[PDB]
Amino acid sequence: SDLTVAVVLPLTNTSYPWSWARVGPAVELALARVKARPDLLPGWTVRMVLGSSENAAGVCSDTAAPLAAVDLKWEHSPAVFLGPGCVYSAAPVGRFTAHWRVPLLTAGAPALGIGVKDEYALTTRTGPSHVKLGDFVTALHRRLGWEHQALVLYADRLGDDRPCFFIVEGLYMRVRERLNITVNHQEFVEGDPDHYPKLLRAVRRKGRVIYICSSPDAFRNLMLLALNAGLTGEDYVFFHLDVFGQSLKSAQGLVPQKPWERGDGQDRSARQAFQAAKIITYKEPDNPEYLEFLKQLKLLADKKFNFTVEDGLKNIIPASFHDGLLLYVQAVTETLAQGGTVTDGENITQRMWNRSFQGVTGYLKIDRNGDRDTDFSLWDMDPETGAFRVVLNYNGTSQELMAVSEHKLYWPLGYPPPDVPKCGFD
Amino acid sequence: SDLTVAVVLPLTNTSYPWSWARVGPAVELALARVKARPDLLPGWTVRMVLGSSENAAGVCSDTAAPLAAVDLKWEHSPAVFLGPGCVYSAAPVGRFTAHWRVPLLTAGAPALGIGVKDEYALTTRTGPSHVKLGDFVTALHRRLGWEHQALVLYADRLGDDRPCFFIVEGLYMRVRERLNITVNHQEFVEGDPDHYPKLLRAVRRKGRVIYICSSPDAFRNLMLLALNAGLTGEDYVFFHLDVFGQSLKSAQGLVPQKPWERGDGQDRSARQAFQAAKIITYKEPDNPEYLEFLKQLKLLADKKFNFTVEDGLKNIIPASFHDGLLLYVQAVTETLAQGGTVTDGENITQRMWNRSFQGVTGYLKIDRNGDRDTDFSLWDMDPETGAFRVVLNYNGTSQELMAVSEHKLYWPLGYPPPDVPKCGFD
Amino acid sequence: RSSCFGGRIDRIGAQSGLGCNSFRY
Ligand SMILES: *[C@@H]1O[C@H](CO)[C@@H](O[C@@H]2O[C@H](CO)[C@@H](O[C@H]3O[C@H](CO)[C@@H](O)[C@H](O[C@H]4O[C@H](CO)[C@@H](O)[C@H](O)[C@@H]4O)[C@@H]3O)[C@H](O)[C@H]2NC(C)=O)[C@H](O)[C@H]1NC(C)=O
Ligand SMILES: *[C@@H]1O[C@H](CO)[C@@H](O[C@@H]2O[C@H](CO)[C@@H](O[C@H]3O[C@H](CO)[C@@H](O)[C@H](O[C@H]4O[C@H](CO)[C@@H](O)[C@H](O)[C@@H]4O)[C@@H]3O)[C@H](O)[C@H]2NC(C)=O)[C@H](O)[C@H]1NC(C)=O
Ligand SMILES: *[C@@H]1O[C@H](CO)[C@@H](O[C@@H]2O[C@H](CO)[C@@H](O[C@H]3O[C@H](CO)[C@@H](O)[C@H](O)[C@@H]3O)[C@H](O)[C@H]2NC(C)=O)[C@H](O)[C@H]1NC(C)=O
Ligand SMILES: *[C@@H]1O[C@H](CO)[C@@H](O[C@@H]2O[C@H](CO)[C@@H](O[C@H]3O[C@H](CO)[C@@H](O)[C@H](O)[C@@H]3O)[C@H](O)[C@H]2NC(C)=O)[C@H](O)[C@H]1NC(C)=O
Ligand SMILES: [Cl-]
Ligand SMILES: [Cl-]
Repeated sequence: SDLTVAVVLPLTNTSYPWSWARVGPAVELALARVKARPDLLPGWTVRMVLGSSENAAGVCSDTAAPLAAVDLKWEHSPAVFLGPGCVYSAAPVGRFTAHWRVPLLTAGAPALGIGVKDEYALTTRTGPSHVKLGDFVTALHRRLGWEHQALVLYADRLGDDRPCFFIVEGLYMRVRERLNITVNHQEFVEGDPDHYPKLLRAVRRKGRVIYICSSPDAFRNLMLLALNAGLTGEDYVFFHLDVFGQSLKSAQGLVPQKPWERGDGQDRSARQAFQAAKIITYKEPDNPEYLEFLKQLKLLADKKFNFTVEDGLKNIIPASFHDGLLLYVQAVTETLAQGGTVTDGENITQRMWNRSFQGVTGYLKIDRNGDRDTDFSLWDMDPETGAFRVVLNYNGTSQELMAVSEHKLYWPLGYPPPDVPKCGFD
Repeated sequence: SDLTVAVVLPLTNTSYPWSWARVGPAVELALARVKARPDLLPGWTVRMVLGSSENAAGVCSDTAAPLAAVDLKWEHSPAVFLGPGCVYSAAPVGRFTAHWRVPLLTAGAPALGIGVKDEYALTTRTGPSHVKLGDFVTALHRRLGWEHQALVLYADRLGDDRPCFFIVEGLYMRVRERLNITVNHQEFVEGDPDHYPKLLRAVRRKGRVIYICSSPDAFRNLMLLALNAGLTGEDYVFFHLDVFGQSLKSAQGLVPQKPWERGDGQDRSARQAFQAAKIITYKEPDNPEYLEFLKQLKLLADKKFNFTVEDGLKNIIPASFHDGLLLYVQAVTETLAQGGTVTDGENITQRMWNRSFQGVTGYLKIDRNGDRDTDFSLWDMDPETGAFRVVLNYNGTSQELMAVSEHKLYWPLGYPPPDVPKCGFD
Repeated sequence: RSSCFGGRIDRIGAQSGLGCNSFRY
């Protein structure tokens, strides 16, 4: 007569894209739409029991989250888990819910290993995956003549969820699975100045197609040093792996978009540097249902969660929880419609997998693996104004690169430089 | 009136040094000695509740073990946990018991990260630690003039606890913490022939002091190929990181000790190869209490566990569980003796730490970090017979290398070859 | 710190190495 949904997310820390202050109202919106739909679970009253994935210091935890999962499992026996989104929170909870035969839905947990559904059985990811970033990079290389060698630089903060490691792992593994080109990689520490000579030297020795996963300021400083050392768009292209657009404002207003601008008298040098720099991000959903969802999310979070949802790419995570939840209720209702129960985890999961769906994020396709296909945008500088704008768009389901507003990807040489220089790297 | 000890180990799989078929009788011996001692917990009846750390396939599991820990914790509220011994089993259980404020004792879990006691609080290791291997390697290098460069080759089997990775991590991190020399490393796959050209080439380009953590046969085959390619004891020294002596028989009988002997007509070639090879193992305890313990362990395991305890270095793990359990009962009794309770985890733990103790393994020192100091033997070939025998011994608490039975470590040149060649590696 | 060693104990951070020197993966 009612469905129990267990949530394991950050209930107090609001710094995460999947924090409850931001996912909670998106889930309330989805529950309210289930109530108003007589074709989704007619008569059922879907209840929610919450559990915090964060430890005593407030950050998501490989210990708090699995404990919270056990507490909710024995206290409420839920039919489905929601979250966590942190990789190190989601992995132990994922293995528990796989063993419990309970479906797990999350718009976080994008790590390569969560994709091994032989272990993470009945785990369905409705947000981005880092292997899907490898799909985009693959198409980018095929559609640009780079079939030899790339270099990847990544840096994390000690004690975090290692976002850049997992981003780079997804890119690295998928790209070599599909292209088998030489992908050199190097980790650094952003606050450690010792690494910048090593990095700059490694840039001019290990690649010309260069991906950097780092903070905006680290990517900026790395660009300034590359200009100061004479590395320009004629030989080098620097992709910033900024999937959440941290180095850019939201697509709503704040025209124009300038990541090189900082107000330290270096902005003039930074613009000429960023002439060699392109930014890879998630794609902002276009559909007007998204914008309406954003307005309702902001209202409901300010009312019931005392939180202010700013605009930005990070909002695709609460939108994907929203969409994932509706996609699950559809599947349960379909499982009930053919004689199943709310605990037929495998039947429910297979109805959700290899399936297209329409949600506030627009068209969303769960692939055969149970992971949502992920669309990416490519930002580039207009050499006239100097501002960055989307010039290429990647559809994850069809793996197509489509030009955007008839724009041209800027090249100082008129075309992309070769991924290997003239007479070797020497 | 009674003390509850929770055990999380392999209750069914008997392939592990810390399997219950082997640790269970050692614990029964220790409980029987607590009962017969009126100075250890007088009147208390130490109870034991078991939990299997292995999954459905029988191997130790990063899911079964933490789940089992939760079951025992809420059903019995034990005052202490025993095990797990697998690294991936022990890490999640360790973070649970740290959070539960419950002490944990194990002779397994030797990984570097378990040593971070800020996270693994109240975790006491009474068996070996892989950083202690790094101590022995440090002393070996100082007492031999190697202060420049070493190479480390390691291989694991996909899906195991990665024993060689963690051994090499402990060695790598501690050695560079103390000597800051260049430690090159390379992982291979034992069954993959593509790697043996790569390894042999890396041997003759990345080092002359060469440590290999692998199976006996892989180490043997690598030696045969090094002889075939003309790498002899004049320039190279190959240490086999065989801490449990898997490539050697037990120290009880089976005289003599021949690891290069296999019965494939290659044994003639293997002996000349192994002239460049030395084997690093844990130290067999000397004291006669150990031999009496071994006899009693074998009897009790055959009687109550239907298991046959063969002789060998792996028996130091059940012996250390034994010793750690007695070392804990002392601390509880001392905590009770000064007004504490059996749940004063931090008081009990600090009585155990920075403390020397006498057990069936002889002298055992728990260091300031809560980890037992580990003694190592070094085996070497007698050039006359070709058999291997202990020639050096490392006391972990004093960090001294003492020669053994007036033996001399064999060198084809009369002294150790230089860790760096003449005019570089080119 | 280290590029290969010291990075937590979970099979999730051992799916590619990527800081390590390996012939597999
Ligand atoms: C990224 O690439 C994906 C791969 O192609 C795109 O998926 C496609 O999405 C479109 C719509 O968004 C979808 O079209 C049809 O889907 C239904 C299933 O086949 C079909 O029944 C529909 O047809 C009905 O409605 C139309 C009017 O819309 C009528 O004219 C018809 O007579 C019929 O009544 C609809 O045409 C494709 O099937 C789907 N392709 C695949 C392979 O899934 C994504 O849309 C694209 N995303 C973006 C943002 O570009
Ligand atoms: C590895 O090195 C360790 C570090 O040196 C050694 O530890 C030493 O172990 C010895 C005994 O094994 C220990 O000796 C004394 O320990 C007591 C504490 O100080 C002390 O009270 C003892 O003295 C009593 O007994 C003797 C007879 O044994 C009498 O003559 C005395 O009058 C007294 O009544 C005992 O002498 C050291 O203290 C200890 N040193 C440290 C720094 O801990 C390990 O033994 C060694 N292991 C191996 C296998 O070599
Ligand atoms: C909400 O979550 C934030 C990110 O998860 C968190 O920010 C970060 O806070 C940690 C402290 O937990 C900082 O780091 C330190 O972590 C360990 C634990 O003390 C130390 O040993 C390290 O040396 C390091 O100093 C991070 O630097 C910090 N990161 C950022 C980007 O701010 C917030 O603190 C959390 N807030 C609340 C209220 O829970
Ligand atoms: C007792 O434990 C032994 C070691 O923990 C175990 O041996 C090993 O068994 C596994 C199977 O679980 C073999 O490996 C395979 O692991 C996964 C899971 O199927 C596969 O995907 C891999 O490709 C791989 O084939 C190991 O090779 C094997 N190792 C050894 C040294 O034998 C025993 O099977 C366990 N026995 C019982 C009764 O539980
Ligand atoms: Cl989380
Ligand atoms: Cl175990």
